[PDB]
Amino acid sequence: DSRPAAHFHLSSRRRHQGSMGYHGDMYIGNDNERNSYQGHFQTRDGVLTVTNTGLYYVYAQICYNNSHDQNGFIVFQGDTPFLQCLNTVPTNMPHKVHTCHTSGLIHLERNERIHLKDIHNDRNAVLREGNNRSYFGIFKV
Amino acid sequence: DSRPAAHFHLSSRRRHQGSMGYHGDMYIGNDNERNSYQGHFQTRDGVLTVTNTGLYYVYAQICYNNSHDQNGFIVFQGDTPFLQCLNTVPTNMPHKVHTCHTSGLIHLERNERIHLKDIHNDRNAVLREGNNRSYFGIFKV
Amino acid sequence: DSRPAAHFHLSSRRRHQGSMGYHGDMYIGNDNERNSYQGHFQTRDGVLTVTNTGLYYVYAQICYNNSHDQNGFIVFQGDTPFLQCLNTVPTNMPHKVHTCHTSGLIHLERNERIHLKDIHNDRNAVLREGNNRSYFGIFKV
Amino acid sequence: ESRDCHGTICHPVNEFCYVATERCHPCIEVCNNQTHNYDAFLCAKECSAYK
Amino acid sequence: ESRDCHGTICHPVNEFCYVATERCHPCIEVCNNQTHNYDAFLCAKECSAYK
Amino acid sequence: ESRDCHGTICHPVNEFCYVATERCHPCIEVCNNQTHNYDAFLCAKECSAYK
Repeated sequence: DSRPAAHFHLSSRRRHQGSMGYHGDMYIGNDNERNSYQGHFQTRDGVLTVTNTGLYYVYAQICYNNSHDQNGFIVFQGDTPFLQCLNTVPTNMPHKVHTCHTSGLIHLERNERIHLKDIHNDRNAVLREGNNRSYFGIFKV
Repeated sequence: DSRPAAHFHLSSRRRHQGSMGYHGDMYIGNDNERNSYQGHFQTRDGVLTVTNTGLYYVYAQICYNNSHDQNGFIVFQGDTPFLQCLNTVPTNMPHKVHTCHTSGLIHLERNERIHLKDIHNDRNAVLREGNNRSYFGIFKV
Repeated sequence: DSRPAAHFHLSSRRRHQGSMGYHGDMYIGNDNERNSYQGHFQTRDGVLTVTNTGLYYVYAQICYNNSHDQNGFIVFQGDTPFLQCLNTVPTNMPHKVHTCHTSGLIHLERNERIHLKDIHNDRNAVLREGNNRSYFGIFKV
Repeated sequence: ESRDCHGTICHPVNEFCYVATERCHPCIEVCNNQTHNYDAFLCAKECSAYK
Repeated sequence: ESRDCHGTICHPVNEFCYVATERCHPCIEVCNNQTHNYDAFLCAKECSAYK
Repeated sequence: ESRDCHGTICHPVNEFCYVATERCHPCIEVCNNQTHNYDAFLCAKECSAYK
């Protein structure tokens, strides 16, 4: 039965142009098979819309697998960057794999939205069906 | 009084052979002295068993203190890897200390189980009584 | 309307001398504008005091931006280090930016306190109004 | 063109205001082909005057 | 013996499919005694044909 | 003065018990001006006898 809570497997990314110069790639999440939140959330194009005003706890994780020294992503409250994660992994070693995880409380009013965007463009991250390395979720407190 | 919530101090590890080639060491957690979850959880050999079906939020953290470039662990839902954390810390510097933290929502049916396993074998991590660097916990949402 | 939950933007730091040789800088957090917890929490000098006994979930994140190989902070339950986060970022590269995030369940009795302190002194971290890189929060479970 | 990066003025040709570090960053790190930090999009959008 | 690592075929003797990176990995990194990445269990189980 | 760092005895002049690693740490890493790990407070409080 439906509950305002959901776990999303990040399965793909889309090019996206933001409000205020945030042009990083938008992460797209697939429902876990046991998700059931009809009437509490709506999801389109990687944007999650909240049905009723409330206080929600959100967690987000991206697993990077590229050569770049700096990587990171942003959780947006509307068009405002609210939560963020960043990693620095130096040297030119090719085998760089690391998860970036963050979380926090976000007060969302009715019809307010959140979405997940990378800081960079075309950065390789682990994206796949049933992803157990990059995921994000939300539940009302 | 008992509540389906618990915080565990990771105090030791055991060699463990998994369902599908996951042969990393199993982490063993000790109860925090204020834990009280009689009738909600059961714990044996590092495996936590859920008494009633429900949606649970789990967090897990391991603090590594070894020389290896790559480290990480897995939270298992049954025998399926569900949550994961990975760190890359390069160079041959001897003083490598880092915490790997992840979390997520896990829908657990009655008698379903979760457990915590490292990706590698015989990797030094901080394990001790009342551990304040490696821990893991769970609570029903 | 007030609820035992709050999200804090870490806006400054203060020199602080601890119970048991913990002399790292104390982090000071500003309320998010939608915080409302009258009668549930009290905050002075970076110390949060809990009004009623209960089980609380806390999350903490500091975004470091300095040259040091090792960085980290501690969440204190009273004067006891309970939660911790640590990062190792090697080499002498000047552009080191990384978030350290941890969380856990803390059973707090009435009038018990928590506070956030760095492991080191005068380490540059991201501290500002409406901080979206270093923050910390709490809510009752 | 504004090189103001959190109060610090970047070099007009050799630097850009990097979003990740919130500091002025050398354009050579993202524009050089041999380096592991090569980023064609960043080099094109942030370091137009470089080289 | 299957060297298929997420579609990529590893070198039959000098590489193994590393669980951490989900990529083909050089056996010398885990089999060499001087390196800080030496892992006797990984070398024994993943790189039997190496050296 | 106790150099006992989790059972390991640090060098009386060249080492200190580092809180971050919970290991004995070389004083030169925090006392040297050229290094990126220079920490004046740590050097003054943990490595009084160094140099």
